[PDB]
Amino acid sequence: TTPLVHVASVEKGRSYEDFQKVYNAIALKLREDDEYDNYIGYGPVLVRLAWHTSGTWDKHDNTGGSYGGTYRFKKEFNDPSNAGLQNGFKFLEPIHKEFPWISSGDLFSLGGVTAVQEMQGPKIPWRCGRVDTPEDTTPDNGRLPDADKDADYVRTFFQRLNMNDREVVALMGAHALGKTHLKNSGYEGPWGAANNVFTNEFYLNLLNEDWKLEKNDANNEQWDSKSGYMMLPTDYSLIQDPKYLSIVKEYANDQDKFFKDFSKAFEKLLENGITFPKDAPSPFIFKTLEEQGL
Amino acid sequence: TEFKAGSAKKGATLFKTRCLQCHTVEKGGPHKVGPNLHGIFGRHSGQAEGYSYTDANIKKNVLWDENNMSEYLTNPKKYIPGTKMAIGGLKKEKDRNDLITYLKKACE
Ligand code: HEC
Ligand code: ZNH
Repeated sequence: TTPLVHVASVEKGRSYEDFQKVYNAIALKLREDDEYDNYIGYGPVLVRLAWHTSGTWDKHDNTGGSYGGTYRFKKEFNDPSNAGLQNGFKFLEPIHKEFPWISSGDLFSLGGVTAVQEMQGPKIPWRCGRVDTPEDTTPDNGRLPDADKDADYVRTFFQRLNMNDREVVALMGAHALGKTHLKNSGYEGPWGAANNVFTNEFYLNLLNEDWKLEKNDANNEQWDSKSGYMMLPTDYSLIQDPKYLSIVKEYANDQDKFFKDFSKAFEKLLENGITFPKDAPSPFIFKTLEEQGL
Repeated sequence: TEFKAGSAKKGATLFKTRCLQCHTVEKGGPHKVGPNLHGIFGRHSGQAEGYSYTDANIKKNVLWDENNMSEYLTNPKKYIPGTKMAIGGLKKEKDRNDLITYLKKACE
């Protein structure tokens, strides 16, 4: 009976520099329209988009994932937990009418890779080959995780995406970016002070601050600090759980180890469900705007 | 200048209560959590000897003059992303002016 094998097909007659030029377009628009959400920019919400299209994967029967580019269809688009991402799509739309050949998923995922790299983060290897799949293979709402839970949930949830202790602690550090909007998910505030620069801030804040529990304007509970920051119950669960605590402590002292673990773990997430032929190109590592002259 | 100048006696108790716990100002003074702030002004970021800075503090390389110094103290992690200086920051301009006045005289 077996699940669906999604075989990766490179877009007709394209290679490295075609995709590098798609990077530079999202990167140029990232820096020029950096007024957004009170000067944070579009960077954080694009990585959140590359995660919400990828985190709909279930390993048992390989359904969902980044491949099909199924965020474009109403059902996935209007998912309650997928709130605010619309602006992330709105951003990528004028660049999708500049390159109509690239797949929706291939572009969505590329958006996150280019967002993190431009935000001075690790260079993440990226692969092409995602193909647009029809409306009936659109995943149904609720697949994404729930913020108000603990250590056991995050562990068992992430088992579905084939992520381990080391990998989920590496993927959560993307929370050093942007903020939680109350209009979108019922939680308010940033996880740190540097919202648009990818650092190991998330962990340093997790262990060096004094955290207290409180209720917000949409009556959900959250952990808050005196310095004005916040952590979700799923974020504070990383230091309650003794197995997760060691990995948080490790990434706190050495940023380079975190940077290497995140790229491995982020790429894997965006490559989940995809089965690459061995006549497929070796992963592309793109050059940032700073290295490419700008 | 842009930042004016305050009371250095009020800057002494702002340092003693909000900065001493990690920094020492004296010549040849010991680094504890944070570096020894002697001759910090006029000196580039991340250059006091025998201290292990986070790569963020060294690749920022700004010359500490009392202006960028006030932009730092108001929110350290926004100014130098990834800095391990575990502080919220001084949000009032007189507290900043009172403290940097003291720091510029104590760090000479
Ligand atoms: C400990 C909990 C700290 C307190 C209190 C304050 N600072 Fe700090 N400071 C600390 C560290 C760990 C570091 C190094 C950060 C890194 O990323 O490597 C610093 C650094 C500074 C610097 C820069 C030094 C340089 O560029 O050579 C300055 C100017 C500085 N700190 C000032 C400062 C002031 C005046 C404070 C009190 C209000 C203050 N810091 C407190 C740790 C801690
Ligand atoms: C457990 C698990 C988890 C959870 C629960 C979560 C959750 C969440 C939430 C709630 C939010 C908010 C929204 C709004 O707007 O308000 C977010 C955001 C978010 N997110 Zn995260 N996450 C997670 C994971 C994650 C990961 C894994 C990643 C990647 C990689 C991320 C990234 C993110 C980002 C970056 C953001 C930000 C955005 C902005 O700010 O714009 N994330 N997120």
